[PDB]
Amino acid sequence: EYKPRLLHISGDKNAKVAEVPLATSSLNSGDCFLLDAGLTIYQFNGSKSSPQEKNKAAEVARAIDAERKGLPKVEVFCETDSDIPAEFWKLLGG
Repeated sequence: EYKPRLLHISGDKNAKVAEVPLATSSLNSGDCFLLDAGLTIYQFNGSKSSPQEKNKAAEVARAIDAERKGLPKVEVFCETDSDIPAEFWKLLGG
């Protein structure tokens, strides 16, 4: 059971990213987010944010891209409206 993991990419103007506990409700729409689930991963990026988390997140997905070589499945998208596909929200929130 893979341990889902909640990586967060954001910080208004002080962009800061870091590991985080599960958080569907405490998520932060607008900034870029990354949940890791065994082999699959959803960089739930938030379109309400910008190049801060976006860059930081692209950097995080990057390091993970070089670590796993894309072996695992990833889904990145800095989306906002309807930014809640039951799949990811369910995986970590449902």
